[PDB]
Amino acid sequence: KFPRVKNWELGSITYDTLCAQSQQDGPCTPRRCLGSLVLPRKLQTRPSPGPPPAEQLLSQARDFINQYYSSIKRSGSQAHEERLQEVEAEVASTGTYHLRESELVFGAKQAWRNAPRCVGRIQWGKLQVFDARDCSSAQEMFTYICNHIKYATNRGNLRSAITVFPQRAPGRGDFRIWNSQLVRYAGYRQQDGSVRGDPANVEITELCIQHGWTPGNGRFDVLPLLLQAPDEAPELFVLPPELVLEVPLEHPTLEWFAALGLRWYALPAVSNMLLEIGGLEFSAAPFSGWYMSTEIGTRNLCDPHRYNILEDVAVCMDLDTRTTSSLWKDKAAVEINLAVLHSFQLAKVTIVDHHAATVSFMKHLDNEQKARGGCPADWAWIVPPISGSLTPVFHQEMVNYILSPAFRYQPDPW
Amino acid sequence: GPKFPRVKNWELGSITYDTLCAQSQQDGPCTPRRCLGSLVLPRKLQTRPSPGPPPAEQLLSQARDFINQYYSSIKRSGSQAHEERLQEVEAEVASTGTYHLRESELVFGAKQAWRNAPRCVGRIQWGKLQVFDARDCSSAQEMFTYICNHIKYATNRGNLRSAITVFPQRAPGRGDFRIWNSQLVRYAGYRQQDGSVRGDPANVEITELCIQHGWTPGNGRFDVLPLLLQAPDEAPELFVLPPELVLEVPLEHPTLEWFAALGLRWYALPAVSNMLLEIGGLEFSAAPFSGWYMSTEIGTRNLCDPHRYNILEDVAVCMDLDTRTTSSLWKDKAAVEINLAVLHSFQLAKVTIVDHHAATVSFMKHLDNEQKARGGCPADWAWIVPPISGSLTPVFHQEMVNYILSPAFRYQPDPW
Ligand code: HEM
Ligand code: HEM
Ligand SMILES: C[C@H](O)[C@H](O)[C@H]1CNc2nc(N)[nH]c(=O)c2N1
Ligand SMILES: C[C@H](O)[C@H](O)[C@H]1CNc2nc(N)[nH]c(=O)c2N1
Ligand SMILES: N=C(NCCC[C@H](N)C(=O)O)N[N+](=O)[O-]
Ligand SMILES: N=C(NCCC[C@H](N)C(=O)O)N[N+](=O)[O-]
Ligand SMILES: [Zn+2]
Repeated sequence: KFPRVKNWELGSITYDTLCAQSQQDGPCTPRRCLGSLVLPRKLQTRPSPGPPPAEQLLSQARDFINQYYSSIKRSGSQAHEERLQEVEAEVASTGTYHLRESELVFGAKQAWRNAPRCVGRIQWGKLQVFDARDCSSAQEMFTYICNHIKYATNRGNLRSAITVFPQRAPGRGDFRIWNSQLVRYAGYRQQDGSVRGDPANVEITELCIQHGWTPGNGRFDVLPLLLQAPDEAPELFVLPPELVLEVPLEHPTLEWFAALGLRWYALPAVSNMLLEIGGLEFSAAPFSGWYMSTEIGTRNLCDPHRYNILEDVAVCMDLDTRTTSSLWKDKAAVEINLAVLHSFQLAKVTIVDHHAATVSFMKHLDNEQKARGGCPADWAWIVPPISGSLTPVFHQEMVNYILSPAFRYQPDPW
Repeated sequence: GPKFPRVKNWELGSITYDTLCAQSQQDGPCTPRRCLGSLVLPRKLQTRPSPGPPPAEQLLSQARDFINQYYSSIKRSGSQAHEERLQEVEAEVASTGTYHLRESELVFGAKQAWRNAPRCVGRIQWGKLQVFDARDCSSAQEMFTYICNHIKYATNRGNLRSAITVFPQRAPGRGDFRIWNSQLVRYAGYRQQDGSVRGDPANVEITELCIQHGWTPGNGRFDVLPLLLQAPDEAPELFVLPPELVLEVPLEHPTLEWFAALGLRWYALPAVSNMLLEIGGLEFSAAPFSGWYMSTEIGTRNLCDPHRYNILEDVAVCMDLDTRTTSSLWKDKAAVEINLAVLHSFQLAKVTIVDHHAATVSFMKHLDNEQKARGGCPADWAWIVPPISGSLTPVFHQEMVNYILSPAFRYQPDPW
């Protein structure tokens, strides 16, 4: 029942008892493991055909509230009971309820803390929670989003933050941010079928053009936002260039790298995920912290289905691109990651390398082992895309399981 | 649509459905509640020493299943021969309590087992395996002769050939044939006074177990351990490998002259010798196998793991890198060069080796082949993706479904 978890570098061992609190099922079954799959369809968050059994929501809600009060140690107090009564009251009459700002702040933090795929969870306690449930239009989301970006960026000294927009309402549309991240480079499919820019953003780039945006023709054209208000066609808003901080990329000892004119934005801000707290679902809650160098240098720039600049660089490095055994890929990958780290540090913008980052995650596991008796972690996502066993987490066994509050994936609006 | 795991490759955007997992008749460690897919040894395949023969009934189902597998592999499923072999196996379990495999059935099962290994990335070669039957073997001395012939044939003076040597299956009331060593060729780990370890820290226990058994220990970092071979109900005996049989490769770098000076070296033949080979229910406690190395096994795990040779620092210093700050990627840089050194050295020494790129590319080919032949392929992602340049290989972008198929290679408790 309670997993025996071992680290193979320190022979240490623990017993994950935190998974007992998991009330949602993953994709694995005793017959076959599907832990390496990216998406579900089973862990997904289907829209609202109607009101969910008052008993269900009520239960998720009762549990969350209990969490919040244990949180502030006032468990069993009067306020705790009066708060439960409240929630049961609202639900019984309207089929739903709402959260107090202090609970939202607690929930958002627990959601990050429970994020099995996040390696930066050691920062979970420090989170700036902008409340935007007081939003009635897309015009407004744009402003809120602009405030978040402005604050989170802080001229390079990045600060973690999340902005929570109106929870989903049964029998009503959903506030939604169509973009996958608040900031992403457009992908233009040029005749040859090939792509100019970011292949990952071909679709969202299309949709934008389809709603009026007049595209550009560059490799790094910052995409406009397509904010959607309940049951209304999305609206298009361009992001103020002064607002979008970017880091030109150059290399420490290789003068030519800069020539490549590669660049990347400073704010990683996933914006299409769903935040679920006490049964409530927040369809639009963008969050941001700061990049870990490999996300840009390894996946974004070297993925074959991304900017795939791996060969262009090896050529310049005068490498033997003829055979695999020359390790021209491994050699060029490390320089590109070095270049990202170097450039961000030079532009005085927050960034964390994969070594330092996984070290902090180890500490986090420790801190969490003591605090809750375990930590849900997705091994395949926690181990960096390069130098895996070269980091401490590669050698750490992990247990994956779903806990709430939680960030979950959700279907595309279109 | 389909009632089977939907699998996607995010690089090419292609989709496949795995129907082969429905053929697994043995649960793993996961549950809808939590996934334990990153655990190295969850108690599942594990075969705690059963006092006697499997439950008369249970052993029948397993056995009847393997036979079905054999006849279908030869396209004679449902034939007179197939049905008779079935009647035969049953009768033998009904009278003796166990049963034996015809030669061709053993070769078949062995290959299946490899073919089914979820953690092996070189399975594209599963059909090409030399199976030395050695079920006649009756002594620890005899065990030593077979093993030597294996290394002789498998090493083949540089041009390695995949092979496996199968010894007598577990018998009721009779001890097992066990090879105490983890691999046929291993370097000694000497426990020091100051607490450290000279050689390979992994092999410390087996090194101390050979000494207890009269081995006269040396004192270098790369000392080839002796073999602790054990026959049924006897205590193990010791045997030393003739240096001429154990091919070894000195490591040097293609452009860094000093690397050669480090005096680093590795043996060419990898041979897991402690795994259990299970076929049709029959358990072969000793059945060493070998193929050939993949660059990263040596250049990343053995040489750079903190709990192994841990040479990352020494090499980084020699390259004049900033080891006092992770953001310099001094670890990534040195690792790349150490791996390039293992590759270079083997090539230079006409010894078979495969790098992680070619290896994983060929595995993708293997997945496509199996998709067509069996409707899928059991794979352990954490083990398939190389320890360096992970997302730079095609396997990183390929989702995988892990499950247990038999024949199989299962981990087993140390004999001691
Ligand atoms: C403090 C800086 C942070 C760092 C360094 C960090 C780093 C990471 C990295 C490396 C990933 C994998 C991303 C990928 O490969 O696509 C990840 C995933 C994730 N992080 Fe964090 N994170 C940070 C802050 C945050 C914050 C502020 C939140 C929310 C409050 C958050 C929520 C998540 C979630 C939900 C995922 C998975 C998203 C997905 O499945 O696409 N992270 N994080
Ligand atoms: C000829 C080329 C071969 C290559 C390049 C190859 C490579 C590999 C690699 C990289 C691993 C993981 C090593 C580790 O992480 O410690 C592995 C594991 C394994 N291979 Fe292969 N393999 C080959 C041949 C064989 C043969 C001939 C057999 C058996 C007949 C086999 C059976 C297995 C099994 C059982 C495992 C898992 C062992 C464990 O759990 O530690 N392999 N192979
Ligand atoms: C197929 C496989 O699950 C997929 O490529 C995963 C692997 N590990 C990952 N790890 C992180 N951090 N991010 C990812 O997107 C992935 N992709
Ligand atoms: C803890 C974790 O499961 C462990 O370090 C695994 C990860 N992937 C691996 N992959 C291979 N090929 N070999 C290994 O020994 C491991 N070790
Ligand atoms: N670091 C974070 N990353 C979110 C995903 C970003 C994506 N890998 C990419 O654009 O490369 N989260 N965060 O810090 O909030
Ligand atoms: N390549 C193989 N490796 C088996 C494990 C070897 C181990 N990692 C090591 O010695 O580094 N098997 N094989 O090819 O038969
Ligand atoms: Zn699993």
